[PDB]
Amino acid sequence: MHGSNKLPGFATRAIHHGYDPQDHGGALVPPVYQTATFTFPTVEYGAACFAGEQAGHFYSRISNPTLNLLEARMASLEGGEAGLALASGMGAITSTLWTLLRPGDEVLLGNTLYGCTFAFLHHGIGEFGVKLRHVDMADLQALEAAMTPATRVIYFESPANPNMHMADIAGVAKIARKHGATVVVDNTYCTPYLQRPLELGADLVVHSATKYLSGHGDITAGIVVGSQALVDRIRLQGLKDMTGAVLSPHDAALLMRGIKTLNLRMDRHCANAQVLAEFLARQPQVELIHYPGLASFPQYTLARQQMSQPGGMIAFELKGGIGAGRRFMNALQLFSRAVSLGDAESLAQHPASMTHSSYTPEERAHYGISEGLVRLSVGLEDIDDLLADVQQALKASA
Amino acid sequence: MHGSNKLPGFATRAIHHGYDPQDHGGALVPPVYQTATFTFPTVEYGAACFAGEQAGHFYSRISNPTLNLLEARMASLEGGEAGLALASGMGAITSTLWTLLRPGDEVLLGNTLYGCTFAFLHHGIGEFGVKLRHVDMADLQALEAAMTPATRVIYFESPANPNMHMADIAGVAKIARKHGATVVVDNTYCTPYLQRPLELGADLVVHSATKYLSGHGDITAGIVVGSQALVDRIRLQGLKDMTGAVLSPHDAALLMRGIKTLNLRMDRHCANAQVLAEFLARQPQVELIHYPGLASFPQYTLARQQMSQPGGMIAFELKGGIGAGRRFMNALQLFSRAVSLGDAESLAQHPASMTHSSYTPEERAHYGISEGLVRLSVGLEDIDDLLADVQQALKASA
Amino acid sequence: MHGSNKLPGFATRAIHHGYDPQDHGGALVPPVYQTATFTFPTVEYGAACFAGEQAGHFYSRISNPTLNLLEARMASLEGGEAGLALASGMGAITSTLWTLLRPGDEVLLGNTLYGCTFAFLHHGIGEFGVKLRHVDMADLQALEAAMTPATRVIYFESPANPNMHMADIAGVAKIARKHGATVVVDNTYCTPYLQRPLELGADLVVHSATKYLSGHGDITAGIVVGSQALVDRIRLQGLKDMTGAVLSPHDAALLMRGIKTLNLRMDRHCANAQVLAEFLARQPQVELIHYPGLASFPQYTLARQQMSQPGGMIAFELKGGIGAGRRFMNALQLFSRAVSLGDAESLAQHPASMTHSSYTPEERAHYGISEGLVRLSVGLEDIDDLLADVQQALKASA
Amino acid sequence: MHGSNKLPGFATRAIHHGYDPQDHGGALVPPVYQTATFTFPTVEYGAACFAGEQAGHFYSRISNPTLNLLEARMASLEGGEAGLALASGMGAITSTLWTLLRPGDEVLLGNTLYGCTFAFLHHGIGEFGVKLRHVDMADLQALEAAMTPATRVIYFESPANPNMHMADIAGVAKIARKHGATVVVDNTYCTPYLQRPLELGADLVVHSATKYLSGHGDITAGIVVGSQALVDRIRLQGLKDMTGAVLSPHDAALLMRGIKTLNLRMDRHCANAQVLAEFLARQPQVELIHYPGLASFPQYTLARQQMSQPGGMIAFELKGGIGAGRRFMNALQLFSRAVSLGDAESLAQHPASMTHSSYTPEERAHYGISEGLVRLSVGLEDIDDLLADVQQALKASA
Repeated sequence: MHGSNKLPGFATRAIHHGYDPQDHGGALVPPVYQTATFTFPTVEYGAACFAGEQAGHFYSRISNPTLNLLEARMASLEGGEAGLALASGMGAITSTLWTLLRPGDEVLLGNTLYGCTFAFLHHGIGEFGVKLRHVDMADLQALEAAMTPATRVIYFESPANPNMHMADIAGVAKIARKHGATVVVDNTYCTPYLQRPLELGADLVVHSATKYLSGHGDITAGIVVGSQALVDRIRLQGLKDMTGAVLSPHDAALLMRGIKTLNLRMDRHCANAQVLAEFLARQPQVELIHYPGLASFPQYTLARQQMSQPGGMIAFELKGGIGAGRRFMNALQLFSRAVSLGDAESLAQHPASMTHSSYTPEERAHYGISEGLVRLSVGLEDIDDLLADVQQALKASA
Repeated sequence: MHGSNKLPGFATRAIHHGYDPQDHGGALVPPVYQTATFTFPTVEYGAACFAGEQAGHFYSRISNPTLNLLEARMASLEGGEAGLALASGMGAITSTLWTLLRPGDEVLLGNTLYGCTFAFLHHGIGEFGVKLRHVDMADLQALEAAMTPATRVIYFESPANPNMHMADIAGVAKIARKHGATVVVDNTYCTPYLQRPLELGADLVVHSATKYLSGHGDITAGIVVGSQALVDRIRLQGLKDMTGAVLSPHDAALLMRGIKTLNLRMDRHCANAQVLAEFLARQPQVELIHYPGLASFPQYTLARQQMSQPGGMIAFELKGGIGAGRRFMNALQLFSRAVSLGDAESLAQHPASMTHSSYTPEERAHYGISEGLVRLSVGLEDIDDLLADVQQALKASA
Repeated sequence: MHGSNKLPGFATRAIHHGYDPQDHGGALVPPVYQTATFTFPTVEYGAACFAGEQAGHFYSRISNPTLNLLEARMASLEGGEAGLALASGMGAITSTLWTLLRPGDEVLLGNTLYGCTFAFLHHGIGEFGVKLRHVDMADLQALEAAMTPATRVIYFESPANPNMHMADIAGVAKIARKHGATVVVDNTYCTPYLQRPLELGADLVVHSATKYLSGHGDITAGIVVGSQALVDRIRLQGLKDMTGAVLSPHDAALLMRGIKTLNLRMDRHCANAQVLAEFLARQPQVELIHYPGLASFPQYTLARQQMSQPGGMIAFELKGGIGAGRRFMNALQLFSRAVSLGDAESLAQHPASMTHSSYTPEERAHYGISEGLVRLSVGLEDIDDLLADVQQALKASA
Repeated sequence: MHGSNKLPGFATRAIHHGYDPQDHGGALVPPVYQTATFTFPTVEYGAACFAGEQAGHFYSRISNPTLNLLEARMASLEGGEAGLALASGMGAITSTLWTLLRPGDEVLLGNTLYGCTFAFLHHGIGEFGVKLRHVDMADLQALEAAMTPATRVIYFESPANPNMHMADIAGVAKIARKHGATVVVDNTYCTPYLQRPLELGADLVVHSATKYLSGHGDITAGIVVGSQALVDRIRLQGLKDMTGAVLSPHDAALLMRGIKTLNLRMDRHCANAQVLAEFLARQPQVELIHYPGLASFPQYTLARQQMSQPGGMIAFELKGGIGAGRRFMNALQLFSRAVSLGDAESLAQHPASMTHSSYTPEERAHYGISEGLVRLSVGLEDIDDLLADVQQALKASA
């Protein structure tokens, strides 16, 4: 029942925000509105709904009550005014960019981006007259310099693969604030529990709820959180007319179920990651480790200023790159070889022999991916079992 | 049998196509793959799956086994090569159009279109440099005269609201074949059971499975069926990168459940609609009726030429105009006042008093919105009850 | 939103009975109350809820809102006052029998019973001091002669496997009314669409909703319909205390989805069964057929008094016995070799070589299990496909 | 992935036990087998499946693949040989006892039992010739004296309400072994994570998975874990014939999803309860406090010998009697007034004014039901929020 406004604690709000059982027959768990359409008692009522004069529903693609609860909750957790639920993280990203951008507009992007986001920008909306430019969001001088009068939005992830490179959200937001640019941050890795970009100046945040938010890898979903003004536009244009990325109320319910243990799951992911990162740091076979929790992390101070905890993701490089990375991966027995992250199950991937195996050392390298870089999404399994798997696989990678 | 093999009938394929229980633990009903990611036995197998040299899965947004079954079944029903499942009908149309059009390209559109696709075209892609032009798809001469070297796509619904105006599919297809253009037909109203555009020459059909295909209004989904070449492209570009309109395996399973009774339900929708249409024709309150089943239907011959049955949708005008339309709508007891269609539950709507109620008679008249036009989605209820509800509502319109 | 607005038709009630969207926010499909517990505004409201003086919920095992809708709808379809939803058909019968019988009580049973019902009666409750006696429910004289002051319950299925033996329900109810016994009829095969035992005098009807009612083989469920007093006792005792066969709100919503097309499906099942039955009758491999639709059916007249249509189940004996039965069964390609019935998918079974393959010809004959009897659950596939399958199977069965 | 009961760790087994993604198309999350029947490739295969010489399913009431994973996983967590999934905790309790006991058998019960379990014992099986006797399972002297050659099973909960009274599980097990009685413990409150009765000597454990195992209050389910020989019997008779309390694969999947965070949720439930119990113990409105985590807890030492943590349940007594409880309960803002427990949401109940408001201080005082007894199911909310709620309610109880 306990609302938000950020009064009750985070765990309380992640469980109760926006829902009062007394308002729904006393049902402790909200009933799921698995219906596409809603009916009107009167024609004058339906009209009032369409004209926004009366609060109600009429069609789930535009708005569904079960989705509305998820949206209100996520908004509360992120500290924003409004939320919007979508069929996937890409759905949230595209619906967002498709409505804020038009030909002639420029979009300043972080140096690296999720593959599909990159693909979408360069071979998608980029091919429709939108200008794109990659800049280091940590370098506020370089950013301020790339700012033009056509820069309409600034988009990036933080941390961003492959080295978990961070950006100065507040620094970026201040520059964008003076230029009239819109800042949107993909806060998938941290979640509102570890980082809240909106509180640092960002205008909007996007999430692939398919990851940590759901936490159990049984749904693909996306979330957008920001001001009412901005979110309304994305709902009514990006979502409604473009993309049509509608989230199933069933999936919205499973996501809210996942969010109920968000703080607890993130606490374990991070606790587990820290021990694994430190164990890796002691391995002679490991050349470099990209984990915000290690004191030698290049952006350690900035990370600590934006994230409450170092996260559950680890990237590291094996000396003797490809081959050691391939042997390692193939020896794993608890960790799963798969793409994705934020599941209870621990996952691992070695781009050099997996996603970018088709490239050549040169291609790969001249593109940012090392030959021995493996990324792990540390799960919730027992740390010693995980350490034992990595230890056994490290011996095999030899 | 079981769908393909020999040449099973429609009902047989609607319930068995693509699935042999023997291949899945003997489960009569296929297990639901409610999973976001899939793992690999080796890094090599993963790379191979990415490169497409290996038949497998890795991420549900790109492809999921439950969705694949639905896709293949729908492809069989439409007489096409391949299918794609999306989060909604709009996800299916936007996904298709985003991958087939680029600035400079021109798309020829039916005279009237579903409200959201119209908004998508004129306020979406159209604002990204794509040329839009509306032509009467029933007028094969005007269509050919509009064909240009820039024409890339011909898109229309058949029948189309609000008069169920038809288009000569085989006709526009031959012109398309002679002048290039790709033909996309929105077959939502008919479903593959009543009309198969691909078999008449269309290249692709899009469906708002949220309607007749699901049949029970508890899901929002979309379908695209066409050549492997075109579908592969829409899957890997429009869905994957530009829309993220991913269908939940849960909803896909529910949709396949609904498709299992497609022929039976459509048969009843049509039978009920015919009786209702013939009944409305003898009523003094009705000024005009738009039902493909009435011999006086302007395109009676073409309709009987393209559709196996006249459908379950009826539109008719009330001599009384908006007031009569409103009074009629408010008096209904069995039919529900709501947008959407194709549910077991009969729905009715009066655009002039509902969606465009705030418009002016002139503004509404301009868009082609009549003052006394009401659209009926004839449900599966007992015809006697429906006739009674309509009768009394007609009397109440006085 | 009818079902009750002046005794609407069967189809109208199977779709709307008990639900008005306007009472649930306009949601066209009812929201699923997938919640275990319910909260109270005051401890006073709670007590009144537990006390029964308050209309509410507190715990789903006792009563749940979506299960309630299904219960009320099923009650309307069978013409009974109350309904109860359970986890399975066996949960419905055991829950029923557990609350009505006590040691010393006598229960007269139909000559034949569903496999598990027989085992529950004979090796279950029957082993807790309750007395059993099997009698031909068609022979009203033998039944009368069987009544004792200890006779508390009369239980049977109608039609009953394996010969579709019918019982004189109105006659049995007469005798029970005189002796003060409760008549419980298993109406699984016919469904309330083809026979309503309560209207012929039975006191309670039980269903394995797993079959025809769901119609799609994706759920296990049971239903009980009868007087409010009887059902209140079965709910508060058989279910909740002696059986914890709670139905999942998800499976209940699925059952209700399936019930929305019950008339349509049963129509097709029977129509398909009729032609297959007559086809079987012309084949020399078939020495005997058990189908209510053939005028040669022994109880053809009685069957036609209680049943609106002859049903979707057909049983027949193959000349050649076991050998031919195995051959026939193993040759099927559309029909699936499995137990159960009532699915869109045609099912077939041969007891002698399947469930009773272990027995000896004599042990089976002793148990009324013929050597060449095969039972078919005629599905919704195209008859031409169904006929071809059995046709080739008969040729192989030779 | 990594199962092996005991090594790997609990969290690892609660996440991976019994499931290797590689065997199911690489699906990270196991596909849900929401099907009622299973088909065979030949009748001889079906026959072997019915004779037990063939591995394979045929009907979900008896056994389902999804339920089987849930079962194997629960068996591992409890350290047992086999598990069984059912529609509810009562389904597990009743299915177990219905197959173990027969007329003439005697059963010794803990002094206090879950409401419906008590009703089932006394007004259910009790009325079928099975003898009952309540003995303090903490008094090994009394238990031994109570033993008789007719004692068939010893049944109890530990902790048990209303004071969280403990039983010496290893103690009663030794006695039971001596005489030859079957010990079954309702381990609902603790979960295999906090207590493993089977490792203490018990023969069977039953759970209301509706509570902590699910953890999110959206499903009703029960679990039985024990020897293979025992569980097989309860499956083939108790569930199959006498109860039919079949668990829906969908609900079993939600259960498994909940179990994936069992350790994390319990850790938090206990941490929160520990803090609330200590606060309550120092409040002037509280006469008594029952929390195993308090050093002053009567059976503190025995509890710590059986439980790894003190649990999330707490009961205390308000000095002001029924009047103080009503005012307390009615003033609760975050805690919900409702029955049940084990949810992410904190629940509270006052038996005197709720479930037993009907009773007079008659048997209420006779069944140990103090007039001021309040039971709290401490949830996962922010402890600061929970403290404030209880604190304010405490003040209002005056």
